[PDB]
Amino acid sequence: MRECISIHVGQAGVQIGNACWELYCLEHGIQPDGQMPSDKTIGGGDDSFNTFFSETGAGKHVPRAVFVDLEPTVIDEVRTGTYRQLFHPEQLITGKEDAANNYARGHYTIGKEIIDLVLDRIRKLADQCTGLQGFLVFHSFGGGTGSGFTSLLMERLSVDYGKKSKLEFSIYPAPQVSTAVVEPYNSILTTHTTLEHSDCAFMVDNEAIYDICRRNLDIERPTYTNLNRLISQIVSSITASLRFDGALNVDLTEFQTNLVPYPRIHFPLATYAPVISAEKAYHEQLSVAEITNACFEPANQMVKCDPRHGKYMACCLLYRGDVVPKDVNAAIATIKTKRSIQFVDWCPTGFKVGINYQPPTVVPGGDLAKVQRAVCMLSNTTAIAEAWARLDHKFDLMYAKRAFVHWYVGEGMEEGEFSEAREDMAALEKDYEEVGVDSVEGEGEEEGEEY
Amino acid sequence: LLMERLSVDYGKKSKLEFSIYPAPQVSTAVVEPYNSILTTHTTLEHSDCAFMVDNEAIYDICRRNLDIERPTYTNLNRLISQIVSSITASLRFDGALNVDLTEFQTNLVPYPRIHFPLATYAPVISAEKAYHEQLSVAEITNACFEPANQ
Amino acid sequence: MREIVHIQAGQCGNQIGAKFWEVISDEHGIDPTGSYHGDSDLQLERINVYYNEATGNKYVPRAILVDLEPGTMDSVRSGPFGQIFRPDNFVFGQSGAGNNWAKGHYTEGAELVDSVLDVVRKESESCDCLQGFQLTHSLGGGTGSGMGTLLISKIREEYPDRIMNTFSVMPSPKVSDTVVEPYNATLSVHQLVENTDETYCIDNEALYDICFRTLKLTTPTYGDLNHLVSATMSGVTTCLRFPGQLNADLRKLAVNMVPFPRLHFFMPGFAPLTSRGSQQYRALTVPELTQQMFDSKNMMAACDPRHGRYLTVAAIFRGRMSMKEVDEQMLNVQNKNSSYFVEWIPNNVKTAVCDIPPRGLKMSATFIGNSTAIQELFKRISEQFTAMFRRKAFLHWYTGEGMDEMEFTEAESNMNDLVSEYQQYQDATADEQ
Amino acid sequence: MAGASVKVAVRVRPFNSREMSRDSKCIIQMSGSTTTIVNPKQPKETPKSFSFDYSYWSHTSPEDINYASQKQVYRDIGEEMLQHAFEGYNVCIFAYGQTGAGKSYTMMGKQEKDQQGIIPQLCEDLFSRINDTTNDNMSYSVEVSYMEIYCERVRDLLNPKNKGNLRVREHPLLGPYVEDLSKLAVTSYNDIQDLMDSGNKARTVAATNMNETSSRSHAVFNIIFTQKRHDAETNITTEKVSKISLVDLAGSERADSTGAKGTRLKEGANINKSLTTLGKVISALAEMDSGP
Ligand SMILES: CC(=O)O[C@H]1C(=O)[C@@]2(C)[C@H]([C@H](OC(=O)c3ccccc3)[C@]3(O)C[C@H](OC(=O)[C@H](O)[C@@H](NC(=O)c4ccccc4)c4ccccc4)C(C)=C1C3(C)C)[C@]1(OC(C)=O)CO[C@@H]1C[C@@H]2O
Ligand SMILES: Nc1nc2c(ncn2[C@@H]2O[C@H](COP(=O)(O)OP(=O)(O)OP(=O)(O)O)[C@@H](O)[C@H]2O)c(=O)[nH]1
Ligand SMILES: Nc1ncnc2c1ncn2[C@@H]1O[C@H](COP(=O)(O)OP(=O)(O)NP(=O)(O)O)[C@@H](O)[C@H]1O
Ligand SMILES: Nc1nc2c(ncn2[C@@H]2O[C@H](COP(=O)(O)OP(=O)(O)O)[C@@H](O)[C@H]2O)c(=O)[nH]1
Ligand SMILES: [Mg+2]
Repeated sequence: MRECISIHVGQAGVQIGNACWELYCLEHGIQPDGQMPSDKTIGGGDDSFNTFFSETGAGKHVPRAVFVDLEPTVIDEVRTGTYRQLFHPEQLITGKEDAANNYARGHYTIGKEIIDLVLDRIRKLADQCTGLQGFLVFHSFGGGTGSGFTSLLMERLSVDYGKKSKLEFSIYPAPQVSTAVVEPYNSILTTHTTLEHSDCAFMVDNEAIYDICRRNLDIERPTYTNLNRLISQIVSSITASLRFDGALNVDLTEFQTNLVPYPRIHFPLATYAPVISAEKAYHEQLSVAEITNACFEPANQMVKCDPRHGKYMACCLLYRGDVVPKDVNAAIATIKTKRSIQFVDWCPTGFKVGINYQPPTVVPGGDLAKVQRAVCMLSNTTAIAEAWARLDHKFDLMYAKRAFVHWYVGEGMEEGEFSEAREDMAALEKDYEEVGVDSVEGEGEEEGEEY
Repeated sequence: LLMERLSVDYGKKSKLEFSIYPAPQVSTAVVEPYNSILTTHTTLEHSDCAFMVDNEAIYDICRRNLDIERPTYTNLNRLISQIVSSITASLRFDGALNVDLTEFQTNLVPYPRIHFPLATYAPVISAEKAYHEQLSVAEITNACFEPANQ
Repeated sequence: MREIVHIQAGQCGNQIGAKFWEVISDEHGIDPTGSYHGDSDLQLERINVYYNEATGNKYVPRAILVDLEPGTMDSVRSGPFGQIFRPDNFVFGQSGAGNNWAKGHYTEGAELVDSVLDVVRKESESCDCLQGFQLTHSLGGGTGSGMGTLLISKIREEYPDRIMNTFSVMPSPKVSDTVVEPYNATLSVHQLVENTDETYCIDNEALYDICFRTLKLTTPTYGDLNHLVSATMSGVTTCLRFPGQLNADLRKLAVNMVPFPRLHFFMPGFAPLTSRGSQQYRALTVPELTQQMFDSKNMMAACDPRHGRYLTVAAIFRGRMSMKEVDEQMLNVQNKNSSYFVEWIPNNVKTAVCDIPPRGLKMSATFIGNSTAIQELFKRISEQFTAMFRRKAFLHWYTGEGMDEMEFTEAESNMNDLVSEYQQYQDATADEQ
Repeated sequence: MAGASVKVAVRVRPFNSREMSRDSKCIIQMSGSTTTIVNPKQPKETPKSFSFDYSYWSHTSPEDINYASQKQVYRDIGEEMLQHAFEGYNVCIFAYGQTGAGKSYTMMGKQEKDQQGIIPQLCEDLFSRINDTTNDNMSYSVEVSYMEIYCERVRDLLNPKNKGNLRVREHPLLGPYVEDLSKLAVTSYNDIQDLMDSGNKARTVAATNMNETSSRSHAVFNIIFTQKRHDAETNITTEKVSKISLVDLAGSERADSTGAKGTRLKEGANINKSLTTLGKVISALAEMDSGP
């Protein structure tokens, strides 16, 4: 039994959860009301996969999900939407104000009195599992709730459960476009907790998705639904290894064993290669080599950073559909001989390969074409530091004058935390700088049997 | 082990051997020489007269005389069986001059430690070549001394 | 009565074992349900080597299946030969090792090893006269390498006079499906060098090369590679099951092939291979089998035998053939390629002949070579291992499960000694100094 | 590094009570550095003969000419090897023989402490030399350990606990070693005698046709020896460290002699394997010494 618990905090978290659960209900043949007519027609099967859904005696299937947010509107929407009967009515929404883009409000002042309910419901969900795998936490940096409340949650889960893997999906402020003025402060603050308590945090930017949607899918006016659908597709690709049979299966422990060199380096980038509209789905082969090459291209990166400016430390490839190992073997051999892709000299192997037989599904009303083959790449590299370095500058420009600081201090924080935070982000970048350097000389190669 | 125990128990009765010695070139084992050298002691002390044969020689005889280009162990075994039958024929059937098993030992071994004679059978010939030839007594006696027939 | 107990751990070992049992069941004419529907009489003569007898003339194999995740057990049970195995031998846990050697050998495997050993003892005590064991596994993974080495250690401690074999899939030079492979391969070879009498080295790259070039397959899949390996496994132990003109048990191959105790890593091979649609052009005879068998491109070890010297070779033939042809061909192979055979062994080719060939092949042969070129594999692993150990690439995942750095070093030393020992009997003369 | 100068010695003991009771005959005869031995059942062909670097005739106890006295053999071997030890290099003694031949004797000596074997002479010269040499500007440390090899498993003798197997390891700089191997310090040779007796009581022994008490396992008695200097400077350092390994080898075995089945044959087989490996390494070391 391979179960895993989904947590959704903040507005970005719950919209991503909406797209996710739509996709999963479509994958498992589950109606929006929770009934599955496939088993009734066939007479029985394993289609009620226990990973995300728990099956009751009456035949209903409830999701192993816990939504949380301080604004009732974004979840009053889903309490009266199409999927109002899918979710358990205990949703843990606070009937109060919101963090108001304030880490201190979400962590110290309003974060209390709601934390307890969330841990009891997570305990109740965990008690129903036999051999729980881990947590998938969805939230967004920059938001008051998604930063502070997520930090408090992460701390309490680390104290309680400890050994369970706790993966994170997050939305970083973009270089240029932004939706708020105090994004850097909340980022610099939650980095200290996402560094220690998370085990592997996946990292996504909005501008990259906008460029990908404009270029490949030919959508000139994208909205948040398309972004959430792409993220949901990625999470499906990650989790499909423990829901369907495959030639080479990759569990959630193999991820961390294969993608995290040192304990403080767990910030991979994510990519989905065959993103293409229905019209352009023709006139192309979409062979395994094509999608494998398209993963590595800088343009298809889902965070605004150039891989060519760093060095690759690890890569995980997860294929879906009609894929045989020899094509992946040839594609890896072709990539290893390219000179624009540099691998560090302390990882001669470099790659992890996983293959799954279930092909990707097509959401009605979506934009992604039906394809026979798909691949998702998760690459741990040093270029990510650049994406951090930019934001830091803005925070210092904001901190040198002490702008907007009385709001944070009034909610119960002090100035040294802002100070302590900068130091923490300052170091992490140092570590990313050290791991990228080549070996020195070995300090050896002495003479010997010179006789 | 068996020859040791038999020599202890019975003692005075004769004991003959018919053994396959390793060939100079071809063999079906890598640890053959150790086994042969370790065996030579008990072959020497206890046995009274030991005959030796070689698979390579019999292969060459089969190729040259019987025109069998791909012989197997059955043919070699048949030839050895003919040898042993000719050895023991004097005990069974009537003859003008009869030779017992002990007469072989009395006439063939000079000293106790040199009881290692070779054996040969002269008229090995195929049915097709059985004609075109007389196979008289002198011919077979001469063929027995040919070095190629050993 | 020479009984063999078969074990298999990990995904790779389980898949290979499934294909192997399908092959052997075809050989002896056992239906998937377990009943006998063969034609010849000799098939039941020695069925007790691999099978036990149930009540209603039904046979059940001696397989023991081990893993730390239920996925592969479910896959094997829901298969063409799922119901042939005994249900009580499916031993498994949950939350598998996850490509982590320490989890497999020191933490998670320590719980399942007792149950696995109990089942192994139960199966072994029922045999009339046990000969040896087997184990199919892969060194690049967690469950396979870890649990396999632990099982080998415990069983060798318990039964010290029987013959332990193993068919191990080594990491490949180029094609790689894990990133932490060298640690697992090294910390493992460290145990296989000590606790095993014979090891046969398999590599994915060589098998892919055979499929692409010899068999001319356009889309090779893992079923084919399992097929090849299973054919070899069946070929090795033929003389225990069928009569012949010159027999060779596992122990005879052990005695003849191994000069010194720590040199027991073999390169296997099988002939012939017509690739289909080319059978009518190729005439099948013993010289053709010997020609294809010794070819450098036929091996499944991904080592070039021309870069070293053959310490010893063994050829097991299956069919009706003349012994003179076999002996002459082996002599010719030895003489014509005298540079590639060591000089201080006067003859280094064991030969055996069996009378019953495979399903639809007038003749067949299998090859077990022992040469110094295999050292290259170990050297390559070392050339990766240290490159990841100088800067401690992925070490914290291993030390978090209780393993002192010293264990890593005590091993890189052991494999390096193995490479040096093989390198000694490699130069084609030794004099002067 | 130093040349592998291996010294081969053989020694003949006198008669025991049982042999004296029977009308036995002496068959070993020595001359110079060559010893010859005859067959009682085959007295016609020839004696067999061997040559060794040292041949010692301790057959006739009251003999005055060419008698191999224990002080003599100690001067031959132990004095020079203790001198080598004090230079800071390692020393190894191997004792070999079959029940009766007289191994222990050469290693220990008589019980009246009047004619001392190798061990008392070496240890007393070590202790005495140091006691009559140490000064304010030097310090000496001595420790002892005692282990056994049985069926390729290491077992401790000094420790009286349950005799579980220990685990050999390989410290990267210091070489092979054994975990949880008891190590103790000693002050005088009486302490070493007490520890040696206590350990010898714990050795595994089994009866056979040849003798009622036969060694079934090898033993190693290690003496760790350390010298520390106090120079006219704040930096106080250890000059060097040396080890003395006094080793007892079990005799070669043949089912043509020990007809027991089961564990007894297995122990003999393992013993023979170990002896063959030991001879293989020792001869190679001598060749290494000889070549250059
Ligand atoms: C000429 C003919 O009749 O067809 C052959 C054939 O074309 C060849 C190419 C066969 C064929 O093998 C393959 O195509 C193949 C594919 C992937 C991996 C390995 C082999 C054959 O499939 C394989 C099959 O072999 C057997 O049936 C043997 O008994 C073999 N057993 C199995 O293959 C087997 C597999 C699964 C289940 C049960 C049996 C065997 C050999 C030695 C010891 C034990 C078993 C045969 C005769 C052939 C075909 C059908 C084309 C070859 O295989 C064997 C083992 O015989 C490939 O090299 C040989 C040479 C043959 O000429
Ligand atoms: N990709 C994507 N990003 C989103 C989505 N919704 C919100 N965001 C991001 O979220 C950021 C705003 O912070 P939020 O996470 O919404 O903070 P919050 O949930 O409103 O919590 P409070 O600030 O306390 O009200 C914006 O900058 C967006 O980039 C979404 O649906 N998709
Ligand atoms: N060279 C010698 N001179 C005088 N007495 C000796 C001599 N060698 C041995 N002895 C004595 O004669 C007996 C023979 O020694 P013994 O204790 O039987 O050794 P062992 O049984 O041969 N030892 P081992 O080979 O390890 O089994 C003992 O009483 C010795 O003290
Ligand atoms: N020959 C062969 N090798 C395989 C197969 N499946 C996986 N492998 C190899 O096994 C390695 C991974 O080992 P794995 O099975 O995960 O080890 P485990 O997790 O402990 O069972 C990969 O590098 C593959 O090359 C197979 O069907 N055949
Ligand atoms: Mg909000």
